[PDB]
Amino acid sequence: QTNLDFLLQTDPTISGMMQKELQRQREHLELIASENFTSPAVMATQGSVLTNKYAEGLPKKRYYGGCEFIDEIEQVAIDRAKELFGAASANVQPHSGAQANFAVFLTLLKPGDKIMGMDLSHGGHLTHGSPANVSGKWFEAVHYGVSQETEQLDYDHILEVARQERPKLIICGYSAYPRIINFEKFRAIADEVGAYLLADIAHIAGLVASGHHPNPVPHCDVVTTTTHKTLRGPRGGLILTRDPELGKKFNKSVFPGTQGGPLEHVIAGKAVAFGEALKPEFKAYSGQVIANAQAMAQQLQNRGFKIVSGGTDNHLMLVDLRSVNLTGKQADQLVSDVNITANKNTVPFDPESPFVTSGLRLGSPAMTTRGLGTEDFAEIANIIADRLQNPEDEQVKQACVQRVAALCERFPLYPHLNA
Amino acid sequence: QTNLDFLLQTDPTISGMMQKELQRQREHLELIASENFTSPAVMATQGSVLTNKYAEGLPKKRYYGGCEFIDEIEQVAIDRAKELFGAASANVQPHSGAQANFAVFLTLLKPGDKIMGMDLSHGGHLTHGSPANVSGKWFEAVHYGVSQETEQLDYDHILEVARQERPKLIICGYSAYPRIINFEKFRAIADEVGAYLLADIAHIAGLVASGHHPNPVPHCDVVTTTTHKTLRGPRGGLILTRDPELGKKFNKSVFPGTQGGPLEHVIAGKAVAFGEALKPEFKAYSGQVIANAQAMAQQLQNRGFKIVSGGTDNHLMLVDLRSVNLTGKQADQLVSDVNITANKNTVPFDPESPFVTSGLRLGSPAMTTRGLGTEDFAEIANIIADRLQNPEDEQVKQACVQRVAALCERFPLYPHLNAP
Ligand code: NA
Ligand code: NA
Repeated sequence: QTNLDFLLQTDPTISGMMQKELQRQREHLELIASENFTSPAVMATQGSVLTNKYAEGLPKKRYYGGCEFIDEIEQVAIDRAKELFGAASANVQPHSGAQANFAVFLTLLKPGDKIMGMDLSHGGHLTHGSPANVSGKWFEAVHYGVSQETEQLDYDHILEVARQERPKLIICGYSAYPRIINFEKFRAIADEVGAYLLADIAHIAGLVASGHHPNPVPHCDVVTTTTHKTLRGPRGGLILTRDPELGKKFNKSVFPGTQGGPLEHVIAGKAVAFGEALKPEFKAYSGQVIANAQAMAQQLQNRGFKIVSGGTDNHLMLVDLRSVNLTGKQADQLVSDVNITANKNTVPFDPESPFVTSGLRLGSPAMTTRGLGTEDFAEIANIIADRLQNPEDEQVKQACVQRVAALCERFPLYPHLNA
Repeated sequence: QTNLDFLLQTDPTISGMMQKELQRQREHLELIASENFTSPAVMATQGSVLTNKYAEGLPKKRYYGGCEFIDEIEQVAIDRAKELFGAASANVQPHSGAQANFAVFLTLLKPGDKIMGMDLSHGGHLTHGSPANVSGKWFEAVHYGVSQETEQLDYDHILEVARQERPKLIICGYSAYPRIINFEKFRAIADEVGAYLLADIAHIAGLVASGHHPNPVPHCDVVTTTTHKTLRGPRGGLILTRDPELGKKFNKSVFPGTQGGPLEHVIAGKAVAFGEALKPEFKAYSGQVIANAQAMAQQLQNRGFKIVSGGTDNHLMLVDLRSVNLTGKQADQLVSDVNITANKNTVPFDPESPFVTSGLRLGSPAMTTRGLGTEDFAEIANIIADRLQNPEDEQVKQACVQRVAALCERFPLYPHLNAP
């Protein structure tokens, strides 16, 4: 008898909904740029008895008895993180990217200090100073955005904003930014104004780890990330720093500063994900992720769609829909009708509200994990274009549904589960 | 081929360590009061593909596409939590008890406001105002403690402290308090001074759910909890309230106020655990948890040990070593030497450093889940007392080891789990 058997027997309601989610993942193009398909080995750790252990503290320095094997696992996670990112220090306990960022704020700032991040509507994250988040509620948040002429960062402009605002912390790393970030220029800016510098590399962490994006670790005071976007791990957070003394302060801000017990089953999954990312295959995967995103962006452009900034150098893109006279909300609905899963997103300088938007955010990591290549991503672009150009045409609709089904059949997902 | 097979094949290092942890859980008396053994069904949800879904927002009100099935699961979790605790609102997204508490603080307080909680050394939690936690760093946290005479709360004294300090938020619910909490009296106190009232029922949530401890939901502005202590769920948090308008504000403080994406695999596990807690067997389990803790406390007292407050009304106890020639750190080590897992713990009025302590915290939930009864808990007390009374005696040590092994063999843990 298996744990899944017990679930079916004791809670058929939840068992059936979970099986429907597996089928959903199998039968949609999962183009949400922040999603991935984590490995069977990672899922095994998350389904383990490690959930039962209280392990407040750090390896060998715990507030609870019984942590001998949890300590071995968490130290492997730390050591593999330091290896994978070339970092002198790593804390693998943050529950999420948001909680990683907050522990950094607790270390470096006090309430009322000034933080500078990218405007939420230009691709910054809610935890980088949004009024609805603690970062904008308890701190003075100021913003920079992208240039209207390029739709990407203008570093001289960022320097001028920094000089005018004199923030205590500058944040770089974003949620919808398709170009390479120059961490050396951010360090030059931070040094000129005397600010701390955080890189939140959540989206791009797998590309950083594999050498397909510049590395912030030697340049920034601290690097935070999720483990679950391009890094393809379990859902959670991570704090890295080049300064090992500062890293000890970040440890104290994770626990007891902001969290209680760590999720040790998730931390075992982090160890597994970092081990996978250290293999040559992960570098090839990350290169394919970028090639696939570029193939999709280019074919969307061939079909008449505007890509914000004119292309991408990473795994994601924003489609600016003002051309096909659709909002992002409308386009997201229209692609969902043909079994394509994405999310709407404001574009820089968007005339629509954040509840409507002019953009659709698409990314390649999840379908690249399923094995799709560049020609398959050009086919995805053509399905999207066909649907959005002919939203009333039922025969185009069915052709799109069928072409999605063919892609899903060609590239099975977790075929050993509930076959 | 299973996910566990993939783990053994691709990461034998982690696979082996994880196996060792299963064996460790099987072969020790797990007396950590805040631990439990969650069910196979809960573990199945946590090991599922639900980890792949981004689901910021709320059911039917998401910022990501594709949430149709996640929305059904999270709404089942919400609905079962509301039924289980009699709450008008529930948010099942907090990643932990600490994060549930922080979302409450973000809703009710601004930095610099005054909060009042139990002193850490008297069993309050770090998130209730410790200066090492955001709660005491960015808020002015004042404290109350237990009576020196009874070693439990004196509600008239708490009232006097509240009248003098005029806190904006009073926090009740604790990490090492063995007696029933009177939430009606805490409400009377909060009302006298105009404070909000939070109950953090992390430790006792399963006893509340089963009717074996008074329910704070009708009396407090908000109730937070962990899902993984006496509630026996996956590791995570939960916010409950009697006031649905406050509930809407707590939702916004969880997301986008405090967190990003929720852990929907864990939330499916919360749904499963709440469904288990709604069944009559859970009520019987919770009554056994208390009877077992009481039996262990009573037999420790029969052996000459002191229990803070003179006994327990719930699942936990502190052995008070202030008058014994061992520290809490040593007592924890000595029981670990005979395969008993606990934690050292500060006692009220402890003369010792928090790195040393004069207490040992013990609880019944995890071994009650394995099937032990009151006579078995009396036996646990006698094993502990034998070891602590004779710390250097090697024959007693080996007898203790054998007696622990006998209990572990008689009451197996997850017997269906094999090696890959
Ligand atoms: Na502000
Ligand atoms: Na002592």
